[PDB]
Amino acid sequence: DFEEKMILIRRTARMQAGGRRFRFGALVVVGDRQGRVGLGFGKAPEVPLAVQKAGYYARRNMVEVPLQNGTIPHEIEVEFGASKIVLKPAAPGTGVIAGAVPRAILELAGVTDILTKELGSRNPINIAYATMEALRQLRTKADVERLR
Amino acid sequence: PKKVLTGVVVSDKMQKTVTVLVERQFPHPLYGKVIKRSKKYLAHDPEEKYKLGDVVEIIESRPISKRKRFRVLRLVESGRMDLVEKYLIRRQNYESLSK
Amino acid sequence: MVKIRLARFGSKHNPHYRIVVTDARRKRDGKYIEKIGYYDPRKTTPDWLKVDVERARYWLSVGAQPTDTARRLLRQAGVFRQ
Amino acid sequence: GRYIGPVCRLCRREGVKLYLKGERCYSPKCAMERRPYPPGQHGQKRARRPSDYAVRLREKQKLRRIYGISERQFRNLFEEASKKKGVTGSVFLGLLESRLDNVVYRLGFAVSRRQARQLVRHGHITVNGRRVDLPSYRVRPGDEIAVAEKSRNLELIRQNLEAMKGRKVGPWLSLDVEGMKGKFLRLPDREDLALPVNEQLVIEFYSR
Amino acid sequence: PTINQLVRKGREKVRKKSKVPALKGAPFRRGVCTVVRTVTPKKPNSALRKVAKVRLTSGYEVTAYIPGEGHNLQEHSVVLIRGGRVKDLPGVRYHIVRGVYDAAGVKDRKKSRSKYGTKKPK
Amino acid sequence: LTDPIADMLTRIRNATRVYKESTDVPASRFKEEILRILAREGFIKGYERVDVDGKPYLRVYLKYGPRRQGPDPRPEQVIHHIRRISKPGRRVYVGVKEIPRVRRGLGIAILSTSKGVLTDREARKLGVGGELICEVW
RNA sequence: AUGCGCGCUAGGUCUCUGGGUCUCCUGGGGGCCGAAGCUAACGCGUUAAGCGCGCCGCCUGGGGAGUACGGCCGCAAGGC
RNA sequence: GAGGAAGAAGCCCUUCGGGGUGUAAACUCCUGAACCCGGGACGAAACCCCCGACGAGGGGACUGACGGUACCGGGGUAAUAGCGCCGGCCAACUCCGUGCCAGCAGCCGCGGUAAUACGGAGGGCGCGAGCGUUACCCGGAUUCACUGGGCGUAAAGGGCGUGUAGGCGGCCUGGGGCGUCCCAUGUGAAAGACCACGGCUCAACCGUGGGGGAGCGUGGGAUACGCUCAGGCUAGACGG
RNA sequence: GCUAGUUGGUGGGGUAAUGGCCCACCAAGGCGACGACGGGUAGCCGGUCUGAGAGGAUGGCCGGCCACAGGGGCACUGAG
Ligand code: SF4
Repeated sequence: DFEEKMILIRRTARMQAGGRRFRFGALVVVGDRQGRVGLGFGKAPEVPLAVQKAGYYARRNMVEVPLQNGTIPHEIEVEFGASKIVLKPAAPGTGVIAGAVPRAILELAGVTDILTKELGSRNPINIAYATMEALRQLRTKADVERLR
Repeated sequence: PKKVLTGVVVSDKMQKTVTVLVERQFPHPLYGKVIKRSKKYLAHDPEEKYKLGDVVEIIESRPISKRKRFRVLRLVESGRMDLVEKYLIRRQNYESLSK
Repeated sequence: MVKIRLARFGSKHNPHYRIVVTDARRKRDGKYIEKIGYYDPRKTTPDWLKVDVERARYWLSVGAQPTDTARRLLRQAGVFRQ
Repeated sequence: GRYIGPVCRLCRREGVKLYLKGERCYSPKCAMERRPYPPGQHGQKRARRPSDYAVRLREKQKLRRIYGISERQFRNLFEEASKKKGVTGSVFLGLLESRLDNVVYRLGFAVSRRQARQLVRHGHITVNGRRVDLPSYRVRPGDEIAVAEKSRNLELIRQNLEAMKGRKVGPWLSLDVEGMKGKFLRLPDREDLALPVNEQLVIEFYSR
Repeated sequence: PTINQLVRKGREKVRKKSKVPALKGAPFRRGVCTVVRTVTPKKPNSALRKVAKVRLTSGYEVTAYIPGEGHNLQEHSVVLIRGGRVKDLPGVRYHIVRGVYDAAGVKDRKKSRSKYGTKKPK
Repeated sequence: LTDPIADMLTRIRNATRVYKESTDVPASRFKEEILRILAREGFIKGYERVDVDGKPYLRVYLKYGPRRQGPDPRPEQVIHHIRRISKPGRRVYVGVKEIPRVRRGLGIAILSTSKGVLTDREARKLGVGGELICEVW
């Protein structure tokens, strides 16, 4: 299976004749706590539909991350538009030190000892994309050693 | 040890006294850039032989005058008026900063 | 005169002293010159008195003036056992 | 000081059968048995989705209330635990398992950590001969703890040893029923501890 | 900025204007009630804000807010003030501590009783 | 021109991004050692001194990852990052106890020393500091 | 509404101005579309808003107000 | 403290069924804060005297405000809890009262008749002999961005050249070795901070010892970089 | 823009002692955009709080230094 969290659930509203008709968007994260994470962002006319839909995207948008003793092989910083995220490995006694959004993410990757910091825009969607992208860039020592 | 500095003769209008511009580099304490701060010392030239534009070594000493506490340890170089000019330019520009 | 005396450290009702060569007119807890040994008046610890014999032997040689309660300990430390 | 009010409800509030009384901990009259839901007027109602803070809050409130320690002393120990090296979780735990009454209760001399304080706080136990009554005392490894000889004649302590006539003790300890004595062998390990807690959460509760 | 600029000028550290000039800069500052009256707050709110103008021992004479329900206040009432401006009132940047020198605790109060200066019931 | 080194760096970075096979730089005995470092550190396919119009250049042969399945087939850049540290605007000098652990070791930090140009692994190996050139990964 | 200088980074096209060996190439300017990249987006994109470096100017919420005051300049308007 | 109802009472909510208050209580047993008694210090060995020898050294005795205090023994009672909050931030929700009034508020804002946002009650939550408010510093604020910001339109490119100071600066090769690094080294007081251990029945507190520790002085070394000086080059620049 | 004991020199007086510290005389010097002088502010430091750190604030107690002792000036004795 996979574990899953409803990170963000916002309602957007488009105006038209008659007035505002709403739509729900949802950030949903899905992982195994073993390096696998999926950032689902489904939107639909209703919460359970979007959430159900959102997790569906996450399961297909999975990405496995190279954990190392509960942390990451190196710190990283991703500029996702205005969201500037900074993550940083830590000792096994440290724990996860993050805003709610990425903490929710890394707690599903299996990460349990990580120092982070959100700079720039803290838009939870954009934050999440930078997080999933940063996880998409991590590399073990052997990987780079293979590259060189 | 007595402090030893090396600057250029930038003024000798005073009897037995010459003005030595001491330039010292050092990193900025916060911005890490190495900056050049100059300084003028009125070393005691008892013979008034060191002339203008002469790179010399001055040394800490017992206070000769209110403004003097250094003597020329020895000459280092002469004919360095180019340095003196840059000083003269600086004090010259001060006229352009009035109101 | 540069003297040798015990300054009070520790806390209320827990005296701890430093046999220390120091100028006389300093306050008794001010800046001393050389901590040349501590002292447990209450003897709570086994090695409740450890003083360097030689340095007192040095400072005495150079003109030290230990107070009686100090010289009580140097002899008790055996610095004078010559 | 220590918590003094009703104690079943903390489990009902925590929603987990933490052990706080001894017998009624294990009775079918356990409050977790009959009403396994939070106390109060809104108790039975549909539990809402807990926030991150609430979860981590419940964790610390879970662990902390396991030991009755003040928030301060719990917090004080954390920084001391935090300043030390290694996995701060287990380090922070062993100190918690290094408390005098906790070692007492863990040694089985009391049917409840709350009651164990009474033994400590009433001087009914000596630490390596020294009759210590600091409930917050830290028992180091290889230390001997036994009932006061005057406390030896006490029947409740007998009743506790009556229970420990065949009951066992955690691997970091060593007990003598007939001697009424115990020895703290080593730092209790995280694996050794059966604490129903994700202290990792409790770490982050002080990371905020 | 270029490093040479930061060396030539450097970052301009910014200070903060103290929001409570009257305290200056003490935590509390006693004063005497001069004009004990009411005020209608600005929009959107709508009410009769009990506002007093008090002169401080610090020489100033400013309007503070009167919390609670009802009050024994009046002109020439010795009063200790504190606190920050009520938002929905114009420039009423100080409170009047209930329980100090004239500010009798709100009678019949039962909640937040440490605020408003009420003694616990028997 | 202000700093050739950052230029040769950026010449790499630009050449890296558009996936050039190699590039060239106006040669210099200083740069030549840096290039030796990256080749010695598997950061490049190597280099070679060449001339262009009577001006010696350096055909820096870049090394790339493999072609990547999915939307972007572009191979993953071997040099994910290259950034001059000590700049002409602000020089930087490192003691032994401040030579950074660039990227937890996956990166590197080339830095000039009185013992010549070296990597941070080398400097702590020799326990020496110097002007810190650039972090790379 | 884009300070300057320099370097590198697909291209296509139009245009003006030189050189050549005149299919084409080589240069210097002026537009258009666009790779990578950048960008909040709009769009920028070898005439960067990309990648870098050196230097200077400048911003630190809106209004209050480019006003007050002061100072300088100005015949004045007024300017800084 | 333990046991202690499918759960007293009261109160509150109610779908009228019951539920919460809650093992909470009462209740039984257990201990013993207090308190009573008695004993009761360390801190105090010196100065001093004698012997020695007016030395080393040895012997004698004196002195305690704290304080009859800590502390120890024996006996010994079940013996204070309050405060803030409960829309969201942020943890904890209903009823009643009021009805843009009263009031609350740090921001968002709540209040115009059913208010989880005001007042009361019940419940609950956070702390606990404390609990809040105010004042102020830092943080959050990467919101003065050195680390670690920006300027086409959000605030920001000066109207533009020229150039002063200043800043910065091509290749190669040497020399000095200035910054630069490194080593040794003195200093970097004590106390504080860290570490280890120890004494206070623990902790606070204190003691001991170790470590450090930017910075500077001192001597030595290196020359990659920048600097300086010297000599050459043509890729920049200028010129013809 | 500041500065005429003002910068320096000579000689002298004073000093435990250098010193324009003071004095007489001679010269015109010295200070300043690397921010003089002016104003405002302030006891300084080890440290303390805060912070990831950088850094920011802070200097209560404690330890060191300085200044003051109703406000000003002045010396005497004195090793001080
Ligand atoms: S277990 Fe039984 S006794 Fe222990 S706490 Fe939960 S309810 Fe109270």
